[PDB]
Amino acid sequence: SILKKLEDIKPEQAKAQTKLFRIFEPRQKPIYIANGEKERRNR
Amino acid sequence: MDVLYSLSKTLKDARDKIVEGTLYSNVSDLIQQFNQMIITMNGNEFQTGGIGNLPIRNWNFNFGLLGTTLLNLDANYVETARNTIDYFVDFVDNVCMDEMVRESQRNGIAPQSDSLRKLSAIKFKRINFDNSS
Repeated sequence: SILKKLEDIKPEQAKAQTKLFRIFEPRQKPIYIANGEKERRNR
Repeated sequence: MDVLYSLSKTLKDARDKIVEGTLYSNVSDLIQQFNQMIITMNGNEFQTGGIGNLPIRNWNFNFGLLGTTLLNLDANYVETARNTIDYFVDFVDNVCMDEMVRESQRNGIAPQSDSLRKLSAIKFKRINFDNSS
């Protein structure tokens, strides 16, 4: 009964990080001059 | 005290390095610091003079923000920058001349004029350009 429950414990798995943990990513956005017109070149 | 020096150094940098033709990448830090200084100093009232024969003057800080878009600086950019700079430097010089004309027999390390007294608050400690002098 409980023998299987207490004998079926395997060592805690060591995760293999497939990619770096990301919160921030680049995004291309338009800009305007101080007067308020398009600059025709995005940043 | 140190806040005043930071303002002075920033004002000198803005007065000097902002010239026609220079690459905008060379003053990106300077323009960001200048914009931060304008934001911090805007919307406050300061008074000067009142003792001896110093002309009492009143300053109100309502100003815009310099653009961060032009690839190469142009003439109107310089004229607006100098328009802000003249008022800022007049305020700095008047604050200094008001500070020089008041003394305290005890606790001389502390501000004496109203301007430096106001600038001692933690809110105005956002402008600490450098202390190279």
